[PDB]
Amino acid sequence: MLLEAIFHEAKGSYAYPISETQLRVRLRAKKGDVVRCEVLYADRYASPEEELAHALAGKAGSDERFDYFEALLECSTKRVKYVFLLTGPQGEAVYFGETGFSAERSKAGVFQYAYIHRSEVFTTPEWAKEAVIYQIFPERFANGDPSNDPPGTEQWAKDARPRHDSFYGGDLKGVIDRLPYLEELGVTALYFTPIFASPSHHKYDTADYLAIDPQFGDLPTFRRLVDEAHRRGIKIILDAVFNHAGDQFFAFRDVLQKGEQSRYKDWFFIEDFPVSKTSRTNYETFAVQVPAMPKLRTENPEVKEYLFDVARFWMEQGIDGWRLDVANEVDHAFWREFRRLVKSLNPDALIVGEIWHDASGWLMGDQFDSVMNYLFRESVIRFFATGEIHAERFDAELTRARMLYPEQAAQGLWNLLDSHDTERFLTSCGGNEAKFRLAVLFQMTYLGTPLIYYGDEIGMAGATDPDCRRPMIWEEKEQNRGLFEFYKELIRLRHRLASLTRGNVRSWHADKQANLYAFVRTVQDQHVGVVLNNRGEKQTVLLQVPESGGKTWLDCLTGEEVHGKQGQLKLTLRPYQGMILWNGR
Amino acid sequence: MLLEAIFHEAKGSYAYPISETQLRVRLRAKKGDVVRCEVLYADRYASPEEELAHALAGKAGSDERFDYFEALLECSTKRVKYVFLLTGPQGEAVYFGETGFSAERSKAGVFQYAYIHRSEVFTTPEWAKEAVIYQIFPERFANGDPSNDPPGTEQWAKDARPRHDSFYGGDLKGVIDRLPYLEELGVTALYFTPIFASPSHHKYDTADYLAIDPQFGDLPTFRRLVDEAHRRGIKIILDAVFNHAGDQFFAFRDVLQKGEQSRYKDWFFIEDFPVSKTSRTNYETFAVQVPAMPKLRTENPEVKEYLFDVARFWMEQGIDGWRLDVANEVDHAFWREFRRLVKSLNPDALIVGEIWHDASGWLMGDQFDSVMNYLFRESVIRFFATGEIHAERFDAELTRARMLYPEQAAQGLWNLLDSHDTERFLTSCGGNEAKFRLAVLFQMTYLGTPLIYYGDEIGMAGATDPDCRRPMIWEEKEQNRGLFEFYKELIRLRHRLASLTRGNVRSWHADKQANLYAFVRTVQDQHVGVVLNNRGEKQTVLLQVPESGGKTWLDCLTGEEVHGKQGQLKLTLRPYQGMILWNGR
Ligand SMILES: [Ca+2]
Ligand SMILES: [Ca+2]
Repeated sequence: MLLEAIFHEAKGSYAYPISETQLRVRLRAKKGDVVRCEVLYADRYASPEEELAHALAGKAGSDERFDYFEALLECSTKRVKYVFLLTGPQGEAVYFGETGFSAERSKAGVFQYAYIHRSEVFTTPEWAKEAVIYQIFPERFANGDPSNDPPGTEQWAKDARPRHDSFYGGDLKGVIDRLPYLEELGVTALYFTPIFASPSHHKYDTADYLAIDPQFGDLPTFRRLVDEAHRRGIKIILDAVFNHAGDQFFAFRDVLQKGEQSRYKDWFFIEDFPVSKTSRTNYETFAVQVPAMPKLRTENPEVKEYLFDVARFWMEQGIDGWRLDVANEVDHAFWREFRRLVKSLNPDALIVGEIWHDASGWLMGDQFDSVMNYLFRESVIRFFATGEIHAERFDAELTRARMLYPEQAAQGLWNLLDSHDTERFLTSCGGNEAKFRLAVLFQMTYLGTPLIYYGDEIGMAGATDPDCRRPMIWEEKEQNRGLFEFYKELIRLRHRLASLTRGNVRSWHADKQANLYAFVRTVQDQHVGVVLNNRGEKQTVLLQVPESGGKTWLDCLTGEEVHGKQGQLKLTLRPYQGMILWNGR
Repeated sequence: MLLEAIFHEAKGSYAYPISETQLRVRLRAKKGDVVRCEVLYADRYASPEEELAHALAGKAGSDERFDYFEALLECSTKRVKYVFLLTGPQGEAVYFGETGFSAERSKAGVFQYAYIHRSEVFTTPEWAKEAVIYQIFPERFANGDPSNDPPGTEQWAKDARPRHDSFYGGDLKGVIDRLPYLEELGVTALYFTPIFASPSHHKYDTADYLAIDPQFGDLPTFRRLVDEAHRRGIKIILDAVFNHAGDQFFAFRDVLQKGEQSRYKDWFFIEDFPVSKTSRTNYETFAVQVPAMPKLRTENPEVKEYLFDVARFWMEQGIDGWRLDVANEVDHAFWREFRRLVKSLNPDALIVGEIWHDASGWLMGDQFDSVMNYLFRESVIRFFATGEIHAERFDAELTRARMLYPEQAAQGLWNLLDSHDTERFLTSCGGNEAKFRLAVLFQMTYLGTPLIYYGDEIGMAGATDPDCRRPMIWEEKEQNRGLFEFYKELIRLRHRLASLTRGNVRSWHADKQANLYAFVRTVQDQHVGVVLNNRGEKQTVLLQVPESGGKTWLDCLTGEEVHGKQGQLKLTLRPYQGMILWNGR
């Protein structure tokens, strides 16, 4: 085999504990290069004469270029040393250890996970493990209070086409009045973009972190929303913009007024006084030259303490978690301490980050619980919407992403289809509902947390921002209730099948020609197979099904009963039809 | 080329800052697959059409199977996105980015280092970058006070052969009395194995963390050692055993007495009660069933606070650093907070760990400054002492180890030849002094911090523990002063040749037949080439020396001047001779 292509490291995403006495280990090798991967291990202080325990590393998956092997090590001493025994297609074997590769075990050396501390076991909120989150863009969801509308608010109608500076009056009172709707839909949590006091239309340039923006509501109303959502089994997640503040932030205005005499000049990154200009600025800001968004020096103990107080304040209001904005630009220590604070106040508070690149540095268990799965969105867009990639590529992309982080993170990644910053998925699908539905079916049965962008469930459409921010369609006759019932049904299924929320994922079938992809979700003895016919043609396929997993399945969407003959399952799917096969266990 | 063997990650040892505006990036590829590696980068918010910056990545080295390329990205904005352009032997142009490999730059995507915070720039003590440490085993270095000698103390003679339970009377006063000797040698720091109060001979089972063991001295004496050492330019490093305490430790004694009602039960890992008995252990200990060494629950904030107080106490006594014992079995948060405490009290205090496996998880810059370089010892033992490996293999092992961690850690790793737990290095060489000297010449000119085991500088020999712990030889007649002068000379050169303490390392020549290895240490315009003729034969070697780095060199050990002709340097080395060639810059 090709030894230079084989990889493992005793940490990060390749070695991490799932409990105090169990260590998961993963290894990658060029696809097809390794046929068998076994792990020989023992306590780090074990005598050189004792027998080593054995652990077979099953092939957890494979992407465009690699095969991924995964094993679980039982380490009652919480300390383990181990070496891999690798076998190729032609029977050639080799030991792989920290020292390197060798036909002799001793010369391969041994990898070591020094000690498994209970406090370092990646732990996430149980409720987030089976949640369906709904993204609320406040200004455009529901206008429950006309008296707080910004001046110049435009009419709330389906034919409305939003302009960058448009206003429709969406607010918290509206969300409250519409909680019955969200409850009927079945969402378990609401995620809000920024809602704190700000002079702009977007609110990403915070003026007051301790107040709800007047156009959206106030503290008493927010408290009411939290309470009303909670009794309906709906949690509240707020967006925290801690990387930078608005130029109206008390600390910044003070600096603008006193210059180098400000007690807060060091809460920011200023090059030289006086501090200001139009399109030009002597201080660091979000992105490039954004005057209204001065970057905060979170490394400053005072800044950090202040933001922590902000976090305490909202959590005292009863919120259930945070979505962090531009989190990759605030330091790690802040995030490690943020987590300690947050979890001490509420062990079930969720911490989600938004990083548009490999987020492994924030997903080891000491910082965020998860991040936005932009990779999922990209794979779903190109597979279901644009048709730029086929089923096998879709499979590879999905798998590569899956292997990026420890299972505790991957399990809670927010899998979005779109956002207030993208065109709506329906529009990406060129208005084709059959394509849109297949994507939703996949979204609701795949590994991760489904995130619904407001209005998508009733068939809203729209080009990218600001056209994706049209006012929510509330007139029942103008909503797509067929789609709505589809989401509701899929959501009910996700909650009834433990596999869909807490199961692992394995590719079941991938055909680039028929463009059919199938995968299986598994937990204990339960298996739920999902078959996706992503083609505008009726197609027949033969899936492999060794009798050990069962020989009878029920399509949870139609009630049809299918049977495997001699370890094979023949299926005929209608155009863009998706089946959710439950093995009855 | 083998794409599955190419590696990089935007963190850890492959992407890290050396300053607030400079990011070092490294890439690994199968040896020979890549002949040219360039990096195209820009600010993360740069417009798609803006011109990308260029940085050529020079080949930093090669080990058994891979080439390692390194580049320095200039990032004024402290935010950077980048993609590699790899050129193969046949001129194939391959782009490599977060997305993957592609012939098109856009499809390869881009790696991203979101933000460079000054607090995350790995920083180590300046004095430690050019230090020469001396390991003192207190019981055997010098007996300055017989009144504290334990009963049964044996004769202090060169012909003494220690037994497991022998006693010779070494103490702190002794060290003070011998400071003139240590100052002459030129050592800048003293590292002590455990010296706190303990009932055993070894003292790894701590009875009182706040007291010097009576047989070694008292607090007033320790203070005198700190002050006297300091005025001699010698710092003091203590061994901290925070993973476990002794069964005589007050908290544990209390647990053994009050059991379930003990205020300190959660300070340890207790299975059941009664707390203990002879030959039976119901509590976790260091290693396996070591009743005298109960593991401390450093995750317990009370234990943490107590150990931190211990650290505060000794630092108040003016010590300059800590060598951690069994550090990999104490949690990371404890080490991160420990570093924060230590550096806040004394930014120049050093923190060294002892981990017998990849220690990258502790060498990112937020925990330890360095660790013991056991890989260095293994390589020099096989290359210089036993002859198990040749020059090219030696080159490989060195290079591989060098690429394990960020440069700030590699630069300060403790390069030891032996220890109180191993046979003496001279003995490893079978008493061959010529071999011993070449290894020391190497130790004193290589990347890292030279650690001298007490007595090696005057020719002491010995089998492994306890024979390596013989009474220091203080009779000038019995000391190998020739060797002593050799050590003094090398330490002197190390101090005046900046490239030897702060320069990078680059293999210059490696030949498995002649068993000759040469490397170059570089800092700015200064180059110091070390040529090691590790063979019992006078040999001639032709080294490549492109005129850009100089045409004339001075061998700092002989005063011999050598000249290059047409980009080549002809050298003739005697058996086991080493040359230290300074380019006069
Ligand atoms: Ca309103
Ligand atoms: Ca004594």
